[PDB]
Amino acid sequence: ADTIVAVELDTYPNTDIGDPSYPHIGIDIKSVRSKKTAKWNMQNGKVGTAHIIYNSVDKRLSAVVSYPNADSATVSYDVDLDNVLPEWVRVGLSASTGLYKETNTILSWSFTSKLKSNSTHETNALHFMFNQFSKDQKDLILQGDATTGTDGNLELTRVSSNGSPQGSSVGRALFYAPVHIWESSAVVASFEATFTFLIKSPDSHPADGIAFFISNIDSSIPSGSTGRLLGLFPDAN
Amino acid sequence: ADTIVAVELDTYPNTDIGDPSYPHIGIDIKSVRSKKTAKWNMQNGKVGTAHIIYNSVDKRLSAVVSYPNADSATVSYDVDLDNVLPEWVRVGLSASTGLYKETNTILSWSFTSKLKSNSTHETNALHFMFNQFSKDQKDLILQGDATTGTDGNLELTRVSSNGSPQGSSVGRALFYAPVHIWESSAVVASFEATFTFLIKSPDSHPADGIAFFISNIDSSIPSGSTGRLLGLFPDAN
Amino acid sequence: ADTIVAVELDTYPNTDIGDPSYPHIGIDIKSVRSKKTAKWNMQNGKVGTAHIIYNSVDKRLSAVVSYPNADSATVSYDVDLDNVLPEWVRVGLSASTGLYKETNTILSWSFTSKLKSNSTHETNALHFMFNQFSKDQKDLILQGDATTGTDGNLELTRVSSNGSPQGSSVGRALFYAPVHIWESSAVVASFEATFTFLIKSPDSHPADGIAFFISNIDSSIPSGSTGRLLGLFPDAN
Amino acid sequence: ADTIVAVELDTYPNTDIGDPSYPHIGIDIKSVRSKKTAKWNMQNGKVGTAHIIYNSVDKRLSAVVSYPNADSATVSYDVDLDNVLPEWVRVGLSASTGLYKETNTILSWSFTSKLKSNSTHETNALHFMFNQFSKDQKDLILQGDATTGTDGNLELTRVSSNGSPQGSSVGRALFYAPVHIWESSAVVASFEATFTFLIKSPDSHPADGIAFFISNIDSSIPSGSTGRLLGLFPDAN
Ligand SMILES: CCN(CC)c1ccc2c(c1)Oc1cc(N(CC)CC)ccc1C2c1ccccc1C(=O)OCCOCCOCCOCCn1cc(CO[C@H]2O[C@H](CO)[C@@H](O)[C@H](O)[C@@H]2O)nn1
Ligand SMILES: CCN(CC)c1ccc2c(c1)Oc1cc(N(CC)CC)ccc1C2c1ccccc1C(=O)OCCOCCOCCOCCn1cc(CO[C@H]2O[C@H](CO)[C@@H](O)[C@H](O)[C@@H]2O)nn1
Ligand SMILES: CCN(CC)c1ccc2c(c1)Oc1cc(N(CC)CC)ccc1C2c1ccccc1C(=O)OCCOCCOCCOCCn1cc(CO[C@H]2O[C@H](CO)[C@@H](O)[C@H](O)[C@@H]2O)nn1
Ligand SMILES: CCN(CC)c1ccc2c(c1)Oc1cc(N(CC)CC)ccc1C2c1ccccc1C(=O)OCCOCCOCCOCCn1cc(CO[C@H]2O[C@H](CO)[C@@H](O)[C@H](O)[C@@H]2O)nn1
Ligand SMILES: [Ca+2]
Ligand SMILES: [Ca+2]
Ligand SMILES: [Ca+2]
Ligand SMILES: [Ca+2]
Ligand SMILES: [Mn+2]
Ligand SMILES: [Mn+2]
Ligand SMILES: [Mn+2]
Ligand SMILES: [Mn+2]
Repeated sequence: ADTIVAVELDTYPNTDIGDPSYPHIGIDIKSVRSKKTAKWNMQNGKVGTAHIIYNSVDKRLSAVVSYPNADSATVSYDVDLDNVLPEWVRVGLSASTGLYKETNTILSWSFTSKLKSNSTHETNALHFMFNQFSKDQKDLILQGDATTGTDGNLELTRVSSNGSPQGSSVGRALFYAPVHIWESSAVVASFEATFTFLIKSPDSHPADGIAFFISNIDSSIPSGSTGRLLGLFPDAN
Repeated sequence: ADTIVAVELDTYPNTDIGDPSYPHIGIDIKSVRSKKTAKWNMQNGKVGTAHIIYNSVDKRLSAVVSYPNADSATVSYDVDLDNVLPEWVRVGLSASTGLYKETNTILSWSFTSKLKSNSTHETNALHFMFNQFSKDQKDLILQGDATTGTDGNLELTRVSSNGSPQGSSVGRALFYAPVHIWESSAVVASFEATFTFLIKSPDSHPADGIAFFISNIDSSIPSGSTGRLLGLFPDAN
Repeated sequence: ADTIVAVELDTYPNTDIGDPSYPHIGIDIKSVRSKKTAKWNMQNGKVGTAHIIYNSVDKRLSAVVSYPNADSATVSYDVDLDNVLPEWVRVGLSASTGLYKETNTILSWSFTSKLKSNSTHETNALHFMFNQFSKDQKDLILQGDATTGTDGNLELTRVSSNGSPQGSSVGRALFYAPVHIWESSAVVASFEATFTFLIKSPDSHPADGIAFFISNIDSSIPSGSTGRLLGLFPDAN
Repeated sequence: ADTIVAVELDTYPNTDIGDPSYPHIGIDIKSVRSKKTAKWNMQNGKVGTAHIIYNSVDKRLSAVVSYPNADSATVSYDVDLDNVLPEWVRVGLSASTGLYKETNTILSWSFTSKLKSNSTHETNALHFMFNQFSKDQKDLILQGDATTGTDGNLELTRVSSNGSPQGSSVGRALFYAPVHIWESSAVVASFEATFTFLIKSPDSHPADGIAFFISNIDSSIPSGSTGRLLGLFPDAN
């Protein structure tokens, strides 16, 4: 099974797996049961932004979700990445729907990672930025239902021709190249990621959420990981 | 008087102002008496690197100092920059010597700052990088004894023609343009800074240290701020 | 006198001083009389983009101006910068109106310069990016009529309360820090600039245009440079 | 067959297939027979730098190779990339030896590509930077003899235990992710690459050279491309 570190934008409260009773942002380290969460005032059908930061100086993973002219939602947690992830990973975005549903559209996505070795400026870096997705996006690995459309967006879960979202859907997009996220001779290892997202639901109740995740390089969608498992976890433990 | 947030590389223990009894790295918020410190195994005449990071998600200022093939020194502290600094600042490097002395040579210096407003990618950024300093470095404001040499380095305190450092010296270099470090409509405000430094002492005992600081835009060297005040503070309170 | 290198987006044909008979983009080297122009299909009231690039490998200054879903306008010219400019300069945007008028609204401005010396990676760099402008934009030097308004835009030339543009106006905006654009010991020197702009006019003929420029650091608006001289030049020579 | 665009650092004169009579740098478009060359004063056993740049504004591919404190070698050529390459490519470095030999050691490699679509800032980008290479460099595709060693370097061609270079060797290294180098809807498409290199030879005549190249994504070393074909081309046409 895979090793997952994720930040979750969770739109549907599953309280029997420890979700608080409201939509929330959370930090997940090898379990869907978040290590920390914060209340998130999710807004149905408005474009929002998420920003995930990590530095190995403070060993703290932090995230903010906001919408224009709204208060932000923020969460942070101690994370020693050398203790949780292999040296090489892939990075991605995942989303699901279950019995309830929502569009999980990504409008842009950026990532940067930097690894300063032993030496005085001996830095390796990777940066990518998608402000538009093409129909053939060859630097994305799409898993499950995820697709990139002729409209320039990344739809992580299934949406019908009339634009309405489907239940029981799960899909992911991982940057194509593996990422060196830590190295034992690194003075500073750190990364950041941002994406813009549009979650819309005809339901009164949207489900299930979108997550930015970092995984083993060979990570695939766990069987039956629709609904509350967000495409990331094989079970609710 | 000025408002100062600094990270100090303190080579000389002044225990009557709360220095621990060894060279140390520290975080200074409006006082020379560090809010936090860590033991620093300073190495006389070897090139070292310092890395300072801040993000407004976790509101944590962190720093690492290291030398190649040595263990690092690290410190972190809660810092709400909107509560400590004006919206606009200058950024700089400062150093001093007192009754004891040392070269305070800077071999390179980089900074980046980013301010994401209200909106989805509404980001302002500034980046500079000096990997060599010229004799006329017009984007640096030099204060006190600091100079840039024909050898490509920034000498913050006074060094004689034979290369030996002088006592009772204080000098600073601030990037020329003011920096927008926070804004009340910012989702994410953050910055990073790195410099490489060479501190050499013929003494058995080096003094006094080098600091990366952020100040009010009109900051100048406080009178008599040689020795333990590191060019940053008008008194020891 | 000032020393000016500039890319002009010239909306008004001044045929008596060398302008082709149509709106055009031009590369201007120490004279309002463009070294090279291309036909520019300027679009009243639509946001356009301009992109200016230079590298010392080819020593070719090029520019492209475009609108979504229209054909681009492009111009290129030999220029040895060590030949025309001082080593240190400022960069800026300029605009004017005269008898005829237009808004000269700047919605974003990015610039990046790099200067690689003698050595194998010994590169200095400056980058700044404005995706919104505040009311007190301290890292800009505003000259003449230029203001940064409540809407988050930079208005280079005077705009009335009702957003309508005014005649005989001239304004510039310069980045605060000087920029090191060449050095005799650089293996590669190079820069790019980008800005988005909104030129709108109640008139039949808009005037007079917008330019990105590079100048001696102490450059000011020459006297009598409203209208056809675009805030850049003292006369039409 | 592969489709190759490449800048060659050609240390060995193969005059019977079009080489000038001296070591040279060259711009190669779908043939080992360079479209444009310049005289290259290659220096045995000294670290050099190469810098390759392209922009779709001028559609000029240029390159400069230099050593500290020597004159630079420079070459430039018209190239419409939508004309020669597929929309998606890989990038890489290639090198070979034949009867004559040299180390083809890479100490650092940086690359940045940007593709600005239709819209006012709708830019996709990729950047990667290697200032050291590890033993398992997972984001490189190594082909032929190429290895990443214990010294932190990439050895493109076979080097013995005692650091001495071997004959009839060929190796390449490609960045793992495909790169989107052009798109019919881009206002500006552009890239730069830089690498530092150490070519050393016990021989009187070093051979055969190093190249930075761009290829179809499924490019492999053509058969029989050791020596004068630089690991890039199946024949000398
Ligand atoms: C298709 C028509 N729809 C859509 C209109 C449908 C059908 C059935 C239910 C529905 C909706 O909603 C609820 C809601 C609750 N709540 C609590 C009072 C409110 C938060 C409780 C039960 C249901 C049922 C239901 C009733 C009776 C028997 C079984 C189920 C059932 O959901 O079994 C389905 C899965 O079971 C495995 C999890 O086991 C522990 C869950 O603890 C139970 C609490 N619960 C279930 C759910 C909904 O879960 C599904 O939908 C979620 C939203 O997409 C996913 O997160 C989740 O993985 C699953 O797909 N939420 N809380
Ligand atoms: C020029 C020849 N030199 C260099 C060889 C010289 C001359 C005098 C001293 C010297 C050195 O060293 C010490 C060391 C100590 N230590 C503790 C047992 C060891 C850590 C105590 C006294 C001295 C004196 C000294 C003895 C008698 C009377 C006065 C002073 C005196 O330093 O007055 C000078 C300043 O006073 C104001 C601060 O007031 C509270 C300090 O608490 C006292 C503890 N102290 C002083 C010092 C040194 O401070 C100077 O040098 C530092 C290093 O550059 C600076 O950080 C500092 O601001 C000051 O310039 N370090 N700890
Ligand atoms: C396009 C319609 N035309 C052509 C029929 C036009 C428009 C205005 C005047 C014109 C002609 O003629 C004169 C002549 C005089 N004379 C003296 C008694 C006799 C020489 C005085 C004023 C005008 C105006 C005018 C009146 C009121 C207020 C201001 C202006 C004005 O600024 O004129 C321009 C400057 O004059 C000096 C020489 O005069 C002819 C120059 O070139 C002749 C053609 N011309 C003038 C203009 C507008 O130029 C202004 O606005 C341009 C667009 O904003 C700017 O590029 C330019 O720098 C200037 O601000 N454009 N083409
Ligand atoms: C520079 C001193 N010269 C000129 C006096 C030289 C050097 C070697 C041979 C030469 C001549 O001639 C022959 C001739 C034959 N023939 C068949 C019985 C008769 C045609 C066989 C082998 C050689 C070698 C040689 C012997 C042992 C092992 C390998 C080689 C070798 O690879 O030759 C090269 C390929 O042959 C095919 C045609 O033959 C002449 C081609 O062009 C003639 C001039 N030439 C050859 C070479 C070295 O070329 C190799 O090394 C270069 C540098 O590494 C590579 O660029 C090239 O791809 C090849 O790997 N350079 N110029
Ligand atoms: Ca949930
Ligand atoms: Ca001290
Ligand atoms: Ca004109
Ligand atoms: Ca050759
Ligand atoms: Mn949750
Ligand atoms: Mn201290
Ligand atoms: Mn003109
Ligand atoms: Mn050749």
